[PDB]
Amino acid sequence: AAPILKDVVAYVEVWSSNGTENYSKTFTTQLVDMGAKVSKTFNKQVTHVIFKDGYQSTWDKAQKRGVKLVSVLWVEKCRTAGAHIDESLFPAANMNE
Ligand SMILES: [Cl-]
Repeated sequence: AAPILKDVVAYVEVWSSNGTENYSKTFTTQLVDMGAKVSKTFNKQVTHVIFKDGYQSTWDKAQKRGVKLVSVLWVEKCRTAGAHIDESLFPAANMNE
């Protein structure tokens, strides 16, 4: 238990593929448990977007703003490893890209 993600300002959009269930609160709690700040809005302070089947607007903005765009598996791997894992190993997916 350590604030290994203390430098992360995360914006989270993690949904079921069919867009009926929003799991963003789950992953927000896991990030905050690791010391991260999680912002409710995707503002200029955000350094990381954790993305699963989120809005296309979010996907485009993350790519165009050059933020770290990661899958949920990155959150699970930081937790189980207890370390800030390299985000380039966990690129997010978007089935419509
Ligand atoms: Cl799903």
